[PDB]
Amino acid sequence: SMSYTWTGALITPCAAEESKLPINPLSNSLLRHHNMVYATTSRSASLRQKKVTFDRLQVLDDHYRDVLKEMKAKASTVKAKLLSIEEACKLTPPHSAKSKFGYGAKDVRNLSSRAVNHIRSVWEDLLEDTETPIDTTIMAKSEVFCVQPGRKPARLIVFPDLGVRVCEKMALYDVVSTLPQAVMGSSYGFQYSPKQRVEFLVNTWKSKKCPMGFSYDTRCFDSTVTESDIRVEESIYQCCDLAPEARQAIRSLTERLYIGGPLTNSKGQNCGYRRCRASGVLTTSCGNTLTCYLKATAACRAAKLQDCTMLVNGDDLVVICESAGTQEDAAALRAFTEAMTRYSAPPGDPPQPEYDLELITSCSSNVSVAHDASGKRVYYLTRDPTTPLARAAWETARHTPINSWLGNIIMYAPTLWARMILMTHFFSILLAQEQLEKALDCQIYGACYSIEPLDLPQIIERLHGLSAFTLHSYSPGEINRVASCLRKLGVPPLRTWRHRARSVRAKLLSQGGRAATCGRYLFNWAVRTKLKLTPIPAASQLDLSGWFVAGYSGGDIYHS
Ligand SMILES: Cc1cccc(C(=O)N2c3cccc(O)c3NC3=C([C@@H]2c2ccc(OCc4ccccc4)cc2F)S(=O)(=O)CC(C)(C)C3)n1
Ligand SMILES: [Cl-]
Ligand SMILES: [Cl-]
Repeated sequence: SMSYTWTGALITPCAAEESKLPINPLSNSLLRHHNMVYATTSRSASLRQKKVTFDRLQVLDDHYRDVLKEMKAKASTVKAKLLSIEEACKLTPPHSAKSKFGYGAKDVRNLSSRAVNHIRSVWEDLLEDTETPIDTTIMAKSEVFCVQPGRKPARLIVFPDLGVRVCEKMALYDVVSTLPQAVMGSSYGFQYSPKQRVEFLVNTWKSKKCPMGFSYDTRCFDSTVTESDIRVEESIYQCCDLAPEARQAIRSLTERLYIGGPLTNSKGQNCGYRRCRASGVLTTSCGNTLTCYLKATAACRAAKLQDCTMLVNGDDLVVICESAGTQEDAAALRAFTEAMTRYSAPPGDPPQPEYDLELITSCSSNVSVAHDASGKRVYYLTRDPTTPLARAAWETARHTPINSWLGNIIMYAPTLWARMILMTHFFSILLAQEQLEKALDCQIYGACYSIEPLDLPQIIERLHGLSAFTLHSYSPGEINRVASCLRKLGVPPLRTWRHRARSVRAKLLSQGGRAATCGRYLFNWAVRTKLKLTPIPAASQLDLSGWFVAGYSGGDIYHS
Protein backbone atom coordinates (compact mmCIF):
# COMPACT_ATOMS: atom_id res chain seq x y z
CA SER A 1 0.00 0.00 0.00
CA MET A 2 1.16 3.46 -1.00
CA SER A 3 0.97 6.20 1.59
CA TYR A 4 -0.49 8.42 -1.19
CA THR A 5 -1.75 8.26 -4.76
CA TRP A 6 -1.99 11.44 -6.85
CA THR A 7 -4.29 12.45 -9.73
CA GLY A 8 -1.95 15.19 -10.92
CA ALA A 9 -4.15 18.05 -9.74
CA LEU A 10 -2.00 20.57 -7.95
CA ILE A 11 -1.85 21.46 -4.28
CA THR A 12 -3.05 24.99 -4.45
CA PRO A 13 -2.98 27.99 -2.10
CA CYS A 14 -6.29 29.59 -1.07
CA ALA A 15 -4.82 33.12 -1.08
CA ALA A 16 -1.53 34.95 -1.70
CA GLU A 17 1.56 33.56 0.04
CA GLU A 18 4.41 35.60 1.45
CA SER A 19 7.82 33.86 1.38
CA LYS A 20 10.24 36.74 2.12
CA LEU A 21 10.98 38.67 5.30
CA PRO A 22 10.08 42.36 4.79
CA ILE A 23 12.59 45.11 5.44
CA ASN A 24 10.99 46.60 8.54
CA PRO A 25 12.74 48.73 11.18
CA LEU A 26 11.39 46.70 14.15
CA SER A 27 12.34 43.29 12.76
CA ASN A 28 15.65 44.68 11.49
CA SER A 29 16.51 45.60 15.11
CA LEU A 30 16.29 41.94 15.95
CA LEU A 31 17.73 40.42 12.78
CA ARG A 32 19.60 42.14 9.91
CA HIS A 33 20.20 39.21 7.50
CA HIS A 34 16.59 39.30 6.29
CA ASN A 35 17.31 37.26 3.13
CA MET A 36 18.21 34.27 5.24
CA VAL A 37 14.66 34.16 6.56
CA TYR A 38 11.98 32.51 4.43
CA ALA A 39 8.50 30.98 4.67
CA THR A 40 7.36 27.85 2.84
CA THR A 41 4.60 28.02 0.17
CA SER A 42 2.55 25.93 -2.30
CA ARG A 43 5.42 26.26 -4.73
CA SER A 44 7.43 23.53 -3.00
CA ALA A 45 4.51 21.12 -2.50
CA SER A 46 5.39 18.75 -5.32
CA LEU A 47 8.78 18.31 -3.64
CA ARG A 48 7.06 17.36 -0.37
CA GLN A 49 4.63 15.10 -2.21
CA LYS A 50 7.62 13.17 -3.49
CA LYS A 51 9.07 12.67 0.02
CA VAL A 52 5.85 11.51 1.70
CA THR A 53 4.83 9.08 -1.01
CA PHE A 54 6.19 5.53 -0.70
CA ASP A 55 5.18 1.91 -0.27
CA ARG A 56 5.27 0.67 3.31
CA LEU A 57 6.50 -2.70 4.59
CA GLN A 58 5.07 -3.97 7.85
CA VAL A 59 5.83 -7.30 9.51
CA LEU A 60 4.35 -7.78 12.98
CA ASP A 61 5.68 -10.21 15.54
CA ASP A 62 5.08 -11.52 19.03
CA HIS A 63 6.94 -8.66 20.71
CA TYR A 64 4.59 -6.31 18.90
CA ARG A 65 1.50 -8.31 19.95
CA ASP A 66 2.74 -8.70 23.53
CA VAL A 67 3.13 -4.95 23.98
CA LEU A 68 -0.22 -4.26 22.29
CA LYS A 69 -2.05 -6.51 24.75
CA GLU A 70 -0.28 -4.84 27.66
CA MET A 71 -1.35 -1.37 26.44
CA LYS A 72 -4.94 -2.56 25.87
CA ALA A 73 -5.02 -3.85 29.48
CA LYS A 74 -4.11 -0.40 30.78
CA ALA A 75 -6.58 1.20 28.32
CA SER A 76 -9.42 -0.83 29.72
CA THR A 77 -9.20 1.14 33.00
CA VAL A 78 -10.36 4.22 31.14
CA LYS A 79 -13.86 5.62 31.12
CA ALA A 80 -14.24 8.37 28.46
CA LYS A 81 -16.99 10.96 28.43
CA LEU A 82 -18.90 12.15 25.42
CA LEU A 83 -18.53 15.90 24.96
CA SER A 84 -21.61 18.01 24.50
CA ILE A 85 -21.98 20.19 21.41
CA GLU A 86 -21.39 23.29 23.54
CA GLU A 87 -18.17 21.85 25.04
CA ALA A 88 -16.81 20.84 21.59
CA CYS A 89 -17.69 24.25 20.08
CA LYS A 90 -15.83 25.96 22.91
CA LEU A 91 -12.64 24.05 21.99
CA THR A 92 -12.68 25.34 18.43
CA PRO A 93 -10.14 28.09 17.73
CA PRO A 94 -11.70 31.50 16.75
CA HIS A 95 -9.68 31.43 13.50
CA SER A 96 -10.19 27.77 12.63
CA ALA A 97 -10.89 27.12 8.91
CA LYS A 98 -14.56 27.80 8.04
CA SER A 99 -16.87 25.01 6.93
CA LYS A 100 -17.66 24.56 3.23
CA PHE A 101 -21.29 24.51 4.41
CA GLY A 102 -21.83 28.23 5.15
CA TYR A 103 -20.52 28.83 8.68
CA GLY A 104 -17.19 29.38 10.39
CA ALA A 105 -15.35 29.05 13.67
CA LYS A 106 -17.14 32.19 15.04
CA ASP A 107 -20.54 30.62 14.38
CA VAL A 108 -19.35 27.43 16.04
CA ARG A 109 -18.10 29.32 19.14
CA ASN A 110 -21.36 31.32 19.32
CA LEU A 111 -23.51 28.16 18.89
CA SER A 112 -25.43 29.61 15.91
CA SER A 113 -28.39 27.59 14.64
CA ARG A 114 -26.75 26.98 11.22
CA ALA A 115 -23.44 25.66 12.63
CA VAL A 116 -25.17 23.60 15.31
CA ASN A 117 -27.73 21.99 12.98
CA HIS A 118 -24.97 21.12 10.50
CA ILE A 119 -22.89 19.60 13.34
CA ARG A 120 -25.86 17.48 14.44
CA SER A 121 -26.35 16.14 10.91
CA VAL A 122 -22.66 15.33 10.60
CA TRP A 123 -22.89 13.45 13.88
CA GLU A 124 -26.02 11.56 12.86
CA ASP A 125 -24.32 10.58 9.59
CA LEU A 126 -21.31 9.17 11.49
CA LEU A 127 -23.76 7.02 13.42
CA GLU A 128 -25.64 5.91 10.29
CA ASP A 129 -22.92 5.58 7.64
CA THR A 130 -19.91 3.37 8.52
CA GLU A 131 -18.21 3.29 5.11
CA THR A 132 -18.28 6.45 3.00
CA PRO A 133 -14.86 8.08 3.05
CA ILE A 134 -15.02 11.59 4.49
CA ASP A 135 -13.54 14.31 2.33
CA THR A 136 -10.30 16.06 3.31
CA THR A 137 -8.54 19.23 2.22
CA ILE A 138 -4.81 19.07 1.51
CA MET A 139 -2.83 22.37 1.89
CA ALA A 140 0.84 23.42 1.94
CA LYS A 141 1.61 24.87 5.40
CA SER A 142 3.49 28.18 5.66
CA GLU A 143 6.35 27.91 8.15
CA VAL A 144 9.36 30.15 8.66
CA PHE A 145 12.97 28.92 8.62
CA CYS A 146 16.51 30.11 8.19
CA VAL A 147 18.29 28.94 5.01
CA GLN A 148 21.00 26.26 5.48
CA PRO A 149 23.23 25.29 2.41
CA GLY A 150 19.20 24.69 0.81
CA ARG A 151 15.49 24.96 1.73
CA LYS A 152 12.84 22.86 3.34
CA PRO A 153 9.78 22.30 1.14
CA ALA A 154 6.39 23.04 2.71
CA ARG A 155 4.81 20.49 4.99
CA LEU A 156 1.46 19.20 3.85
CA ILE A 157 -1.58 19.42 6.12
CA VAL A 158 -4.66 17.18 5.66
CA PHE A 159 -7.87 18.06 7.49
CA PRO A 160 -11.64 17.42 7.34
CA ASP A 161 -14.37 20.05 7.43
CA LEU A 162 -15.19 22.12 10.50
CA GLY A 163 -18.38 20.09 11.23
CA VAL A 164 -16.45 16.84 11.31
CA ARG A 165 -13.77 18.39 13.55
CA VAL A 166 -16.39 19.46 16.07
CA CYS A 167 -17.70 15.83 15.97
CA GLU A 168 -14.25 14.32 16.58
CA LYS A 169 -14.09 16.44 19.72
CA MET A 170 -17.42 15.07 21.01
CA ALA A 171 -16.44 11.47 20.36
CA LEU A 172 -12.77 11.60 21.17
CA TYR A 173 -11.46 14.62 23.08
CA ASP A 174 -11.72 13.03 26.52
CA VAL A 175 -10.10 9.87 25.06
CA VAL A 176 -7.09 11.63 23.47
CA SER A 177 -6.69 13.72 26.65
CA THR A 178 -6.79 10.84 29.16
CA LEU A 179 -5.80 7.57 27.51
CA PRO A 180 -2.16 8.06 26.51
CA GLN A 181 -1.21 8.65 30.13
CA ALA A 182 -3.19 5.68 31.33
CA VAL A 183 -1.43 3.47 28.75
CA MET A 184 2.12 4.86 28.64
CA GLY A 185 2.34 6.28 32.16
CA SER A 186 5.57 8.18 32.82
CA SER A 187 6.66 7.68 29.17
CA TYR A 188 3.88 10.04 27.93
CA GLY A 189 5.79 13.27 27.28
CA PHE A 190 2.89 15.72 27.07
CA GLN A 191 1.97 15.27 30.69
CA TYR A 192 5.05 17.17 31.82
CA SER A 193 5.51 20.87 32.31
CA PRO A 194 9.02 22.08 31.41
CA LYS A 195 10.39 21.66 34.94
CA GLN A 196 8.74 18.25 35.34
CA ARG A 197 10.04 17.08 32.01
CA VAL A 198 13.58 18.11 32.79
CA GLU A 199 13.20 16.50 36.23
CA PHE A 200 12.10 13.23 34.57
CA LEU A 201 14.93 13.14 32.01
CA VAL A 202 17.59 13.92 34.62
CA ASN A 203 16.21 11.42 37.16
CA THR A 204 15.91 8.78 34.45
CA TRP A 205 19.48 9.54 33.35
CA LYS A 206 20.85 9.45 36.89
CA SER A 207 18.93 6.25 37.71
CA LYS A 208 21.03 4.12 35.34
CA LYS A 209 24.35 2.71 36.54
CA CYS A 210 25.84 3.39 33.12
CA PRO A 211 23.40 5.45 31.03
CA MET A 212 23.12 5.37 27.26
CA GLY A 213 20.51 7.35 25.40
CA PHE A 214 19.34 8.07 21.88
CA SER A 215 16.69 9.85 19.91
CA TYR A 216 15.04 7.95 17.03
CA ASP A 217 13.88 9.92 13.98
CA THR A 218 11.38 8.06 11.80
CA ARG A 219 11.53 9.23 8.21
CA CYS A 220 8.18 11.00 7.57
CA PHE A 221 6.33 9.34 10.43
CA ASP A 222 2.74 10.14 9.30
CA SER A 223 3.42 8.40 6.01
CA THR A 224 4.82 5.33 7.79
CA VAL A 225 1.51 4.84 9.63
CA THR A 226 -0.38 1.98 7.95
CA GLU A 227 -4.10 1.18 8.01
CA SER A 228 -3.29 -1.65 10.39
CA ASP A 229 -1.56 0.86 12.72
CA ILE A 230 -4.65 3.07 12.81
CA ARG A 231 -6.94 0.10 13.33
CA VAL A 232 -4.69 -1.12 16.17
CA GLU A 233 -4.94 2.39 17.60
CA GLU A 234 -8.73 2.13 17.43
CA SER A 235 -8.54 -1.29 19.16
CA ILE A 236 -6.97 0.59 22.11
CA TYR A 237 -9.65 3.32 22.17
CA GLN A 238 -12.35 0.65 22.02
CA CYS A 239 -11.08 -0.69 25.38
CA CYS A 240 -12.49 2.45 27.08
CA ASP A 241 -15.89 2.66 28.60
CA LEU A 242 -17.71 4.56 25.87
CA ALA A 243 -21.23 5.86 25.28
CA PRO A 244 -22.70 3.79 22.39
CA GLU A 245 -22.86 6.84 20.07
CA ALA A 246 -19.18 7.54 20.88
CA ARG A 247 -18.34 3.95 20.18
CA GLN A 248 -20.10 4.14 16.78
CA ALA A 249 -18.57 7.56 15.98
CA ILE A 250 -15.07 6.21 16.65
CA ARG A 251 -15.66 3.13 14.56
CA SER A 252 -17.04 5.32 11.75
CA LEU A 253 -14.30 7.96 12.06
CA THR A 254 -11.69 5.25 11.95
CA GLU A 255 -12.93 3.68 8.70
CA ARG A 256 -14.07 6.88 6.99
CA LEU A 257 -11.34 9.39 8.01
CA TYR A 258 -8.46 8.04 10.10
CA ILE A 259 -7.31 5.14 7.89
CA GLY A 260 -7.40 7.32 4.83
CA GLY A 261 -9.67 8.86 2.22
CA PRO A 262 -9.80 11.35 -0.68
CA LEU A 263 -7.76 14.55 -0.91
CA THR A 264 -9.19 17.78 -2.29
CA ASN A 265 -7.25 20.95 -3.02
CA SER A 266 -8.27 24.51 -2.10
CA LYS A 267 -10.04 24.73 -5.49
CA GLY A 268 -12.29 21.70 -4.94
CA GLN A 269 -10.40 19.39 -7.38
CA ASN A 270 -9.60 15.77 -6.62
CA CYS A 271 -5.96 15.59 -5.64
CA GLY A 272 -5.55 11.95 -4.71
CA TYR A 273 -5.97 9.46 -1.92
CA ARG A 274 -4.37 8.99 1.49
CA ARG A 275 -3.74 5.66 3.14
CA CYS A 276 -1.72 6.94 6.08
CA ARG A 277 -1.97 9.37 8.95
CA ALA A 278 -3.66 12.73 8.30
CA SER A 279 -1.73 15.52 10.03
CA GLY A 280 -4.83 17.55 10.79
CA VAL A 281 -7.17 15.39 12.86
CA LEU A 282 -7.89 15.05 16.56
CA THR A 283 -6.26 11.65 16.87
CA THR A 284 -2.92 12.49 15.29
CA SER A 285 -0.89 13.33 18.39
CA CYS A 286 -2.47 10.57 20.54
CA GLY A 287 -2.33 8.04 17.68
CA ASN A 288 1.23 8.88 16.69
CA THR A 289 2.32 8.72 20.36
CA LEU A 290 0.68 5.32 20.95
CA THR A 291 1.93 3.88 17.68
CA CYS A 292 5.45 5.15 18.19
CA TYR A 293 5.55 3.86 21.78
CA LEU A 294 4.15 0.47 20.73
CA LYS A 295 6.67 -0.03 17.96
CA ALA A 296 9.61 1.28 20.00
CA THR A 297 8.75 -0.77 23.09
CA ALA A 298 8.60 -3.96 20.99
CA ALA A 299 11.78 -2.99 19.08
CA CYS A 300 13.62 -2.50 22.41
CA ARG A 301 12.71 -6.08 23.37
CA ALA A 302 13.77 -7.32 19.99
CA ALA A 303 17.09 -5.45 20.34
CA LYS A 304 17.53 -6.70 23.93
CA LEU A 305 18.16 -3.15 25.24
CA GLN A 306 18.34 -3.31 29.00
CA ASP A 307 16.18 -1.31 31.41
CA CYS A 308 14.72 1.06 28.88
CA THR A 309 12.88 4.23 29.80
CA MET A 310 11.15 5.86 26.87
CA LEU A 311 9.97 9.40 26.43
CA VAL A 312 7.44 9.80 23.57
CA ASN A 313 5.75 12.89 22.16
CA GLY A 314 3.88 11.89 19.00
CA ASP A 315 6.53 10.80 16.51
CA ASP A 316 9.33 12.13 18.76
CA LEU A 317 11.09 9.32 20.63
CA VAL A 318 13.87 9.20 23.27
CA VAL A 319 15.12 5.99 24.81
CA ILE A 320 17.38 5.88 27.87
CA CYS A 321 18.79 2.57 28.95
CA GLU A 322 21.69 0.68 30.55
CA SER A 323 24.88 0.58 28.51
CA ALA A 324 26.31 -2.82 27.66
CA GLY A 325 29.51 -1.29 26.31
CA THR A 326 30.28 0.87 23.28
CA GLN A 327 30.34 -1.91 20.64
CA GLU A 328 27.39 -3.74 22.05
CA ASP A 329 25.28 -0.56 22.36
CA ALA A 330 26.01 0.20 18.68
CA ALA A 331 25.03 -3.34 17.67
CA ALA A 332 21.88 -3.23 19.86
CA LEU A 333 20.88 0.15 18.47
CA ARG A 334 21.21 -1.20 14.92
CA ALA A 335 18.97 -4.17 15.81
CA PHE A 336 16.44 -1.74 17.29
CA THR A 337 16.39 0.14 14.01
CA GLU A 338 15.84 -3.04 11.95
CA ALA A 339 12.92 -3.97 14.24
CA MET A 340 11.41 -0.48 13.80
CA THR A 341 12.00 -0.72 10.08
CA ARG A 342 10.00 -4.01 9.97
CA TYR A 343 7.26 -2.38 11.97
CA SER A 344 7.06 0.35 9.30
CA ALA A 345 9.09 3.04 11.11
CA PRO A 346 12.41 3.30 9.30
CA PRO A 347 14.88 5.94 10.37
CA GLY A 348 15.54 9.33 8.77
CA ASP A 349 19.13 9.31 10.05
CA PRO A 350 20.54 6.29 11.83
CA PRO A 351 20.23 6.83 15.54
CA GLN A 352 23.45 7.42 17.46
CA PRO A 353 24.05 6.14 20.97
CA GLU A 354 24.86 8.95 23.36
CA TYR A 355 26.61 8.89 26.76
CA ASP A 356 25.99 12.53 27.73
CA LEU A 357 22.40 13.66 28.39
CA GLU A 358 22.93 17.12 26.87
CA LEU A 359 23.70 15.50 23.51
CA ILE A 360 20.22 14.05 23.18
CA THR A 361 17.52 16.21 21.56
CA SER A 362 13.76 15.61 22.08
CA CYS A 363 11.28 17.82 20.19
CA SER A 364 14.07 20.24 19.19
CA SER A 365 15.15 20.40 22.84
CA ASN A 366 18.15 19.34 24.96
CA VAL A 367 19.02 19.34 28.63
CA SER A 368 21.59 21.93 29.68
CA VAL A 369 22.89 23.27 33.01
CA ALA A 370 23.13 26.68 34.69
CA HIS A 371 23.36 28.04 38.26
CA ASP A 372 20.79 29.96 40.28
CA ALA A 373 21.38 32.96 42.54
CA SER A 374 22.76 30.75 45.34
CA GLY A 375 25.10 28.97 42.86
CA LYS A 376 23.09 25.73 42.90
CA ARG A 377 23.10 23.70 39.64
CA VAL A 378 19.80 23.86 37.75
CA TYR A 379 18.87 21.76 34.74
CA TYR A 380 16.64 23.29 32.04
CA LEU A 381 15.55 22.68 28.45
CA THR A 382 16.99 24.68 25.57
CA ARG A 383 17.33 24.39 21.77
CA ASP A 384 19.19 25.98 18.89
CA PRO A 385 17.51 29.43 18.74
CA THR A 386 17.82 29.85 14.95
CA THR A 387 14.22 29.00 14.09
CA PRO A 388 12.72 30.73 17.10
CA LEU A 389 14.69 33.89 16.15
CA ALA A 390 13.78 33.73 12.42
CA ARG A 391 10.09 33.28 13.37
CA ALA A 392 10.18 36.15 15.90
CA ALA A 393 11.62 38.42 13.18
CA TRP A 394 8.79 37.33 10.88
CA GLU A 395 6.15 37.89 13.58
CA THR A 396 7.61 41.29 14.32
CA ALA A 397 7.27 42.28 10.61
CA ARG A 398 3.95 40.51 9.84
CA HIS A 399 0.84 40.03 11.98
CA THR A 400 0.54 36.27 12.34
CA PRO A 401 -2.44 34.63 13.97
CA ILE A 402 -0.18 32.40 16.19
CA ASN A 403 2.90 33.87 17.92
CA SER A 404 5.72 31.37 18.17
CA TRP A 405 7.82 33.95 20.04
CA LEU A 406 5.34 33.98 22.89
CA GLY A 407 5.17 30.18 23.05
CA ASN A 408 8.98 30.10 22.99
CA ILE A 409 9.19 32.58 25.88
CA ILE A 410 6.84 30.38 27.93
CA MET A 411 8.54 27.06 27.15
CA TYR A 412 12.16 28.22 27.03
CA ALA A 413 11.93 30.98 29.66
CA PRO A 414 15.06 29.87 31.53
CA THR A 415 17.21 30.05 28.39
CA LEU A 416 19.81 32.71 27.70
CA TRP A 417 18.34 33.46 24.28
CA ALA A 418 14.67 33.66 25.37
CA ARG A 419 15.50 35.98 28.26
CA MET A 420 18.04 38.36 26.69
CA ILE A 421 16.68 38.50 23.15
CA LEU A 422 13.00 37.48 23.02
CA MET A 423 11.74 39.11 26.23
CA THR A 424 13.79 42.28 25.62
CA HIS A 425 12.70 42.61 21.97
CA PHE A 426 8.98 42.00 22.54
CA PHE A 427 8.50 43.80 25.86
CA SER A 428 10.21 46.80 24.28
CA ILE A 429 7.84 46.74 21.32
CA LEU A 430 4.68 46.12 23.38
CA LEU A 431 5.71 48.83 25.78
CA ALA A 432 6.26 51.32 22.95
CA GLN A 433 2.93 50.39 21.33
CA GLU A 434 1.12 50.30 24.70
CA GLN A 435 -0.01 46.72 24.05
CA LEU A 436 1.22 45.03 27.26
CA GLU A 437 -2.34 44.22 28.40
CA LYS A 438 -3.40 42.90 24.98
CA ALA A 439 -3.82 39.08 24.93
CA LEU A 440 -2.01 37.10 22.24
CA ASP A 441 -2.35 33.66 20.77
CA CYS A 442 0.40 31.11 21.02
CA GLN A 443 0.60 27.36 21.28
CA ILE A 444 1.69 24.99 24.04
CA TYR A 445 1.99 21.34 23.06
CA GLY A 446 0.05 22.07 19.85
CA ALA A 447 -2.96 23.63 21.56
CA CYS A 448 -3.81 27.30 21.23
CA TYR A 449 -3.95 29.70 24.20
CA SER A 450 -4.73 33.37 24.57
CA ILE A 451 -2.07 34.86 26.87
CA GLU A 452 -1.59 38.25 28.44
CA PRO A 453 2.14 39.19 28.30
CA LEU A 454 1.80 40.80 31.73
CA ASP A 455 1.07 37.35 33.28
CA LEU A 456 4.36 35.93 31.99
CA PRO A 457 6.18 36.16 35.35
CA GLN A 458 3.53 34.04 37.15
CA ILE A 459 3.28 31.63 34.25
CA ILE A 460 7.04 31.22 34.14
CA GLU A 461 7.31 30.62 37.91
CA ARG A 462 4.68 27.88 37.68
CA LEU A 463 6.25 26.19 34.64
CA HIS A 464 9.90 26.61 35.56
CA GLY A 465 10.28 27.72 39.17
CA LEU A 466 11.77 31.00 40.44
CA SER A 467 15.23 29.91 39.27
CA ALA A 468 14.11 30.87 35.75
CA PHE A 469 14.65 34.52 36.81
CA THR A 470 18.13 34.00 38.32
CA LEU A 471 20.01 31.58 36.05
CA HIS A 472 23.63 32.49 35.20
CA SER A 473 26.92 30.74 34.35
CA TYR A 474 25.38 28.95 31.37
CA SER A 475 27.50 26.17 29.79
CA PRO A 476 30.20 27.22 27.32
CA GLY A 477 28.55 25.08 24.64
CA GLU A 478 25.16 26.79 25.15
CA ILE A 479 26.80 30.22 25.05
CA ASN A 480 28.60 29.43 21.80
CA ARG A 481 25.58 27.93 20.11
CA VAL A 482 23.72 31.12 20.91
CA ALA A 483 26.59 33.51 20.06
CA SER A 484 27.30 31.87 16.72
CA CYS A 485 23.60 31.74 15.89
CA LEU A 486 23.48 35.53 16.32
CA ARG A 487 26.48 36.02 14.00
CA LYS A 488 24.84 33.88 11.31
CA LEU A 489 21.49 35.72 11.45
CA GLY A 490 22.88 39.23 11.97
CA VAL A 491 21.22 39.41 15.35
CA PRO A 492 22.97 41.96 17.56
CA PRO A 493 25.42 40.61 20.16
CA LEU A 494 24.24 39.81 23.69
CA ARG A 495 25.85 42.95 25.12
CA THR A 496 23.48 44.97 22.94
CA TRP A 497 20.53 43.07 24.30
CA ARG A 498 21.74 43.78 27.88
CA HIS A 499 21.83 47.47 27.07
CA ARG A 500 18.35 47.37 25.54
CA ALA A 501 16.91 45.35 28.49
CA ARG A 502 18.11 47.88 31.06
CA SER A 503 16.18 50.59 29.33
CA VAL A 504 13.12 48.36 28.99
CA ARG A 505 13.38 47.21 32.59
CA ALA A 506 13.41 50.83 33.78
CA LYS A 507 10.32 51.78 31.76
CA LEU A 508 8.47 48.75 33.11
CA LEU A 509 9.28 49.59 36.72
CA SER A 510 8.25 53.20 36.19
CA GLN A 511 4.75 52.07 35.12
CA GLY A 512 4.18 50.13 38.39
CA GLY A 513 1.65 47.31 38.73
CA ARG A 514 1.86 44.10 36.68
CA ALA A 515 4.28 45.89 34.30
CA ALA A 516 6.75 46.56 37.14
CA THR A 517 6.51 42.90 38.18
CA CYS A 518 7.64 42.05 34.64
CA GLY A 519 10.53 44.47 35.15
CA ARG A 520 11.75 42.92 38.47
CA TYR A 521 11.42 39.29 37.50
CA LEU A 522 11.95 39.11 33.75
CA PHE A 523 14.92 41.44 33.63
CA ASN A 524 16.72 40.92 36.94
CA TRP A 525 19.43 39.28 34.83
CA ALA A 526 20.19 42.68 33.30
CA VAL A 527 21.22 44.61 36.46
CA ARG A 528 24.25 44.17 38.77
CA THR A 529 22.22 45.23 41.82
CA LYS A 530 19.66 42.54 41.87
CA LEU A 531 16.27 42.55 43.52
CA LYS A 532 15.58 39.58 45.77
CA LEU A 533 12.88 37.57 44.05
CA THR A 534 10.16 35.93 46.12
CA PRO A 535 7.22 33.78 44.96
CA ILE A 536 4.54 35.72 43.07
CA PRO A 537 1.23 35.24 44.96
CA ALA A 538 -0.81 35.16 41.76
CA ALA A 539 1.31 32.27 40.46
CA SER A 540 -0.34 29.73 42.81
CA GLN A 541 -3.73 31.12 41.77
CA LEU A 542 -3.26 30.52 37.98
CA ASP A 543 -5.54 27.81 36.59
CA LEU A 544 -3.01 25.96 34.43
CA SER A 545 -5.06 22.78 34.38
CA GLY A 546 -5.18 21.48 30.80
CA TRP A 547 -1.75 22.95 29.91
CA PHE A 548 0.36 19.81 30.35
CA VAL A 549 -2.14 17.02 29.99
CA ALA A 550 -1.91 15.96 26.32
CA GLY A 551 -0.53 16.81 22.92
CA TYR A 552 -2.95 18.43 20.46
CA SER A 553 -0.84 19.44 17.48
CA GLY A 554 -2.92 19.37 14.31
CA GLY A 555 -6.04 18.76 16.44
CA ASP A 556 -7.76 22.18 16.24
CA ILE A 557 -7.79 22.77 20.01
CA TYR A 558 -8.34 26.09 21.73
CA HIS A 559 -8.14 26.70 25.47
CA SER A 560 -9.22 29.75 27.45
C1 LIG B 1 3.48 17.37 15.10
C2 LIG B 1 4.04 18.72 15.46
C3 LIG B 1 4.55 19.59 14.51
C4 LIG B 1 5.05 20.85 14.88
C5 LIG B 1 5.06 21.24 16.22
C6 LIG B 1 4.52 20.38 17.16
C7 LIG B 1 4.50 20.74 18.60
O1 LIG B 1 3.41 20.74 19.16
N1 LIG B 1 5.68 21.05 19.29
C8 LIG B 1 6.98 20.70 18.83
C9 LIG B 1 7.32 19.36 18.61
C10 LIG B 1 8.59 19.00 18.20
C11 LIG B 1 9.52 20.00 17.97
C12 LIG B 1 9.20 21.33 18.17
O2 LIG B 1 10.16 22.27 17.94
C13 LIG B 1 7.94 21.70 18.61
N2 LIG B 1 7.69 23.07 18.77
C14 LIG B 1 6.74 23.80 19.47
C15 LIG B 1 5.79 23.27 20.28
C16 LIG B 1 5.60 21.80 20.56
C17 LIG B 1 6.59 21.13 21.53
C18 LIG B 1 7.73 21.79 22.00
C19 LIG B 1 8.60 21.16 22.88
C20 LIG B 1 8.34 19.86 23.32
O3 LIG B 1 9.18 19.20 24.18
C21 LIG B 1 10.41 19.77 24.68
C22 LIG B 1 10.11 20.86 25.70
C23 LIG B 1 9.08 20.69 26.63
C24 LIG B 1 8.79 21.70 27.54
C25 LIG B 1 9.54 22.89 27.52
C26 LIG B 1 10.55 23.06 26.59
C27 LIG B 1 10.84 22.04 25.69
C28 LIG B 1 7.20 19.20 22.86
C29 LIG B 1 6.34 19.84 21.97
F1 LIG B 1 5.24 19.23 21.54
S1 LIG B 1 4.65 24.24 21.10
O4 LIG B 1 4.76 23.95 22.53
O5 LIG B 1 3.30 23.93 20.69
C30 LIG B 1 5.02 25.97 20.72
C31 LIG B 1 6.50 26.22 20.48
C32 LIG B 1 6.69 27.70 20.07
C33 LIG B 1 7.36 25.89 21.73
C34 LIG B 1 6.88 25.30 19.29
N3 LIG B 1 4.03 19.13 16.78
CL1 LIG C 1 9.71 27.85 17.00
CL1 LIG D 1 25.49 46.80 30.87
